Amino acid sequence: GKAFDDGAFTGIREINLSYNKETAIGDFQVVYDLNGSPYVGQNHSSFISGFTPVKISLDFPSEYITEVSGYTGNVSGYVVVRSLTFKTNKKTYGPYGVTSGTPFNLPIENGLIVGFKGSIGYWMDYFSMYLSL
Amino acid sequence: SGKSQTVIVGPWGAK
Ligand SMILES: CO[C@H]1O[C@H](CO)[C@H](O)[C@H](O)[C@H]1O
Repeated sequence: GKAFDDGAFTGIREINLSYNKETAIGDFQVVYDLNGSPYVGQNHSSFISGFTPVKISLDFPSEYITEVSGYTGNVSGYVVVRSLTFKTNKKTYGPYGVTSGTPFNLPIENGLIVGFKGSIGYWMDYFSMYLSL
Repeated sequence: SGKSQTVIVGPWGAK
């Protein structure tokens, strides 16, 4: 898949992703906060189509992610991220995609997600998060 | 180096 790396910013304002209830997560794009103004991250699109778009609009900076969780699993021979859930201090968004495979979860007691990197081919292959205080 | 760094956790997914 094509690797991407957004880098670290001052917070997150909005997450736009797309999924398919049979396969996995497809498109991924973030609107970050950069010192009080939105910074539109580059769109990281799947190599194919047919996904259902989702827009996760956060009331920044009062609302911020306190936990990211999801499932990784095999899709057509590839281990990919089949599902993602974003929990804030205000609400829970997801799960999006298929909740089967091996679960993972990152509850944050102190700190903030300020950035994402990973890889998307047909589906999201993997992904990492930047953390800071 | 002249680039700041941050904690990074992951990746989850393909190896
Ligand atoms: C169908 O193959 C494409 O997608 C898979 C799963 O996303 C991997 O990214 C692979 O490298 C890419 O060629």
